[PDB]
Amino acid sequence: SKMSDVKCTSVVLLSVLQQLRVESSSKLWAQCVQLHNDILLAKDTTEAFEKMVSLLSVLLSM
Amino acid sequence: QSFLNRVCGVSAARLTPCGTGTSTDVVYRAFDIYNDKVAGFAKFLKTNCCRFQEKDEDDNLIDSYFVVKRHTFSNYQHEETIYNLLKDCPAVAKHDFFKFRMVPHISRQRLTKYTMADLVYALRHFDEGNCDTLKEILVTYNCCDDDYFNKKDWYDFVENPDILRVYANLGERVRQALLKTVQFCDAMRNAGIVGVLTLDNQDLNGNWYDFGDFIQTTPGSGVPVVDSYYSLLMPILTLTRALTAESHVDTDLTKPYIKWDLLKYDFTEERLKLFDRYFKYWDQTYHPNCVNCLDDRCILHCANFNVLFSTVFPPTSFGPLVRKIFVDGVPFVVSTGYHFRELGVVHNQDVNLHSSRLSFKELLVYAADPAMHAASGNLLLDKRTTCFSVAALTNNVAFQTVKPGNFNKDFYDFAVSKGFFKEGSSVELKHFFFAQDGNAAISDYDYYRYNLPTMCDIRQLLFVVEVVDKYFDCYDGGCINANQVIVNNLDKSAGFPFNKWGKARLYYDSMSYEDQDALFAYTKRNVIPTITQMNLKYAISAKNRARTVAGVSICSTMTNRQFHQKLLKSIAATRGATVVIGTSKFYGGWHNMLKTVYSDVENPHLMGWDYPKCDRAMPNMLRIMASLVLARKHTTCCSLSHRFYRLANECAQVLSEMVMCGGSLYVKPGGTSSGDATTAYANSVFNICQAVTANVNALLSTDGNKIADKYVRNLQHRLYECLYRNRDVDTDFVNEFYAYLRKHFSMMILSDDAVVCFNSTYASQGLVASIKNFKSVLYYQNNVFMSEAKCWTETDLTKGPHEFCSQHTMLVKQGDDYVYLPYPDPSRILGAGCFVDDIVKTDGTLMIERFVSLAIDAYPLTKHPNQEYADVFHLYLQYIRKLHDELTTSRYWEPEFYEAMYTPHT
Amino acid sequence: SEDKRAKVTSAMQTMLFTMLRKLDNDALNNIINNARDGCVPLNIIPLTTAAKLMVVIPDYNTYKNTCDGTTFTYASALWEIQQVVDADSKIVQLSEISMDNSPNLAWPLIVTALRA
RNA sequence: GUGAUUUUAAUAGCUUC
RNA sequence: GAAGCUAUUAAAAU
Ligand SMILES: [Zn+2]
Ligand SMILES: [Zn+2]
Repeated sequence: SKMSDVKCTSVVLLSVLQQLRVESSSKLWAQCVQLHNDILLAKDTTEAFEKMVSLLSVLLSM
Repeated sequence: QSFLNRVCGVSAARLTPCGTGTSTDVVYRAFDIYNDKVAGFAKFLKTNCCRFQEKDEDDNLIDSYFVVKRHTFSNYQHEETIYNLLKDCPAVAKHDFFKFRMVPHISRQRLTKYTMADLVYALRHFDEGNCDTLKEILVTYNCCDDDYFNKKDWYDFVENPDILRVYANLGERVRQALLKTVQFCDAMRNAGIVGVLTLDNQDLNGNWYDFGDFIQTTPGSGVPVVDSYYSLLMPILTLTRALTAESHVDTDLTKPYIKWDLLKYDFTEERLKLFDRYFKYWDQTYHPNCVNCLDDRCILHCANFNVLFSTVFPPTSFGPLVRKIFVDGVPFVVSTGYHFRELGVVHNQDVNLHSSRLSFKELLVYAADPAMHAASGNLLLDKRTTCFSVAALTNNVAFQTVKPGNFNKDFYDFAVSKGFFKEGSSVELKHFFFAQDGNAAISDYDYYRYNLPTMCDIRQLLFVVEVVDKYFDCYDGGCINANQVIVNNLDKSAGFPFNKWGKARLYYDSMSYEDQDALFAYTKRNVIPTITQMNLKYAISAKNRARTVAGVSICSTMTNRQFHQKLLKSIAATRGATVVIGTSKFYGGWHNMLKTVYSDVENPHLMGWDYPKCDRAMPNMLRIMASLVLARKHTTCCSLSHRFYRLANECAQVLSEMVMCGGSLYVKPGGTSSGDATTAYANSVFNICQAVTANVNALLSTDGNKIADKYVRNLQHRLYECLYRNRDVDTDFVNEFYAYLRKHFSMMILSDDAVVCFNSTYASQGLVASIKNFKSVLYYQNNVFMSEAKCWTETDLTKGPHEFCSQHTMLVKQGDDYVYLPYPDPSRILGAGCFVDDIVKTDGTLMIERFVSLAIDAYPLTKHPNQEYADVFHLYLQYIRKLHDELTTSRYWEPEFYEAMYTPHT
Repeated sequence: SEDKRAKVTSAMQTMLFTMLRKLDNDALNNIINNARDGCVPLNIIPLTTAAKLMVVIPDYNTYKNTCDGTTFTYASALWEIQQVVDADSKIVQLSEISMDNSPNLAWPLIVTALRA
């Protein structure tokens, strides 16, 4: 319940960022992809929350 | 002390005893023997020699040794005569014949601790926990420091690619040994002495020491048999890169490289000189260009030498050999001949330098040929990869990204309402749509660096291919016409550069049956190189690997169909064989497959495995072997020239061809392409070959004196004889070995996947392969290290294969009988439901087929001991009801519809 | 299927004629006519005839090793750097390629050079 | 810009029985 | 209806 919500929210967030034309900025796209993959590969809620808020800060910045 | 100083003799050297006083030491070493009683290359004990460690002026132990041998007075008198005849050779060690207490003593002075037999056995029977001899050899000969072995996984070829350099540090020593054995063979020939040369009678300095079984004849008629020596030594040459010194001037490692001309491509005389310099006394005839060979066996034999000689020559001399023709006065650049790394030089026969005009067939050929595309492009230098960069077709580099997968919130929330995804659940989400960056395509293409030039033991491979061909004698093959070809989905890519104008339907509708037949007849007399395009695959997985696939061109696909369609359909149609391609898992087709492999083995245990990076690491020799095996069905429709030209086309199109990745051309080192017309069948042939080789090595590496069964001992003896002492094929023994394999090592094969039922007493005694006899074969013939992670074992038959085709197995009751049901991974099913590739497919009311199909594959779980596993199927049935109710057939949400899909009656 | 074919036939010929205009006929003729029988490997034609080179550099260490300075040498020839472009197809000046601005740069860089 | 092969399901049409 | 065939769409395996 804790992890599944984080991973689904990460998927939705990265899809939204892709729709917002982030691929144009390769340096942003690389970090977004790396954070998304690390969240999906994470195991405990502690690091998933941190990478999730890090990924959400990118959306908040635009 | 008296014995020690007598051994010292006139060769002044301080020697310390190596043993217990004046006695005979007992060592365990590898030997190669062919007595009428025992035959094979294995490890035995030596108690007939006394060792004498040698020291220097600093009085610390060095690698020199004084070995004295006590044997029949007859051996003494004889060997002494043979040594007197062969005194002058510099490749012969020093012997001092004497008698001490009056037992004769033959003294071998200045010898290393280990031999070439020890080295070859250590590298060809590698074990991760029994590598003491290899580690000691590497430390002794300054190949690596003693602390190199504290680095974990130092032996991998993937995780630790520096072990390649560590191994290659032995190339000069191996080359010196080769030159010394050539000298010894020439000396015997001059003296007039016949005898068999074996690895265990040669020192790591290249010095020969045993002479008991050399018969003396008249001078000038000396005959040295070296078949077993060279064949057992062959795999180590490429591994240690013995011939790496030939690229320098005067073959000196301290000199600069040779500046070969850029326009030179022939190298026939260089290959002949290399063969005469190294393999001078090899009996069989060698053809530098395989177009002059006489059979598929001869093609294999000569290509095995070519893969080794091709490392001397520069890498820019391989590929299409272009020319300059004039179409009605307009000059063009077309590829005429081709230079293979394994097949030499091939020249087309239908070459016309003045075409008044070109029709559809000629336009297709010239558009598929990459000469124009490479010639019109710009030079490319790409430091992102280690592959050869041929050119750049555009003025920009293209970067491909992979998007994330969509999310099905309706299904996810329904599953949450149904009590899944709860904390601590054994059923969790593991499969997702991983996203990649721009450089994922090139990063994954660079994984071809795992393809290393591998040379095979040709005498073993020639028997293995004959045994493997028995597995395919129950099929029907041949060439069909253009109107008998079946194409499943005509709306697919036609490859580069054809995908800029239409799909695969356009060309099939455009060119008629006559033109297709003309193109096929053209491909049997000329070579047509083609460009392959690498595309990214967008799928659900448990690992973030940007999987890439190869889109072969229509010019290759059409003519490969017209060549292999019949045999591939026959293989897919046959039921109850070793290859189970085409057998459905529905309506008891699972049970029927598992019963066929359980067969009637005596002490049954089950085992299985999968290949690490099968496509990237597959050696080109094995790829050509599989192609020849598949093409063996054309004994009546095609001649030798036609079959060779078809093989050349297949190699030049799907083995090492120019590859397009983002508007740039790179050459493929080798391996296999996932877009071939014969990928799965070639993989099956390769799998069977590796298994048969494992069995052969396991049988031959066993002490024949410990085998109690007279039949098995005789079988091992005749196996060794038919492998190394007979040059022709023995059909009776091929049949006998095939029957032995079928009786005690049964197999079920689907591409790179295999499940095996075997006798667990023969495996215990070493008469059939094991999961250890397969790491050894892979380590020396596929340049990979198989771990215990792709290897499973099951001593039980009730519990079936641990894993086959990604399904597990269960013994459930279907009525009155017990059947076996394949069940997949819940996580996989839930991930397929929750995450979708297309945004449109998130509407539940418009996509019922997806959930119907997913419920068919999730049905078996209903009968699993774990309750929370079985609740996955009922989730899909409750969601199907909702979709129909929101939309507005009760059959979909009734269990019996899916229950009918795993029932024997059709 | 008949006029559908007649469309792609003139498409292949147009491409097969556009690439001929791109051939360096002044230099290609020398290479072909210097062979033993007019037959040469394909992998050397771009190397010895191409008048333009594109280099893709992963990072600054490789840049410094390979394409240092305005003019470098490769394949037994002298090439003069003409333009540098990052992964975003943004014009990059030679001044800001250094240790300090490497993190700010968006690698890889695609260097375009002309033969001397 | 999206490969080769195998099995299965669904809708629709057609001809046989 | 029994069965066969053609077309489109979808899921799985390699
Ligand atoms: Zn030959
Ligand atoms: Zn044929």
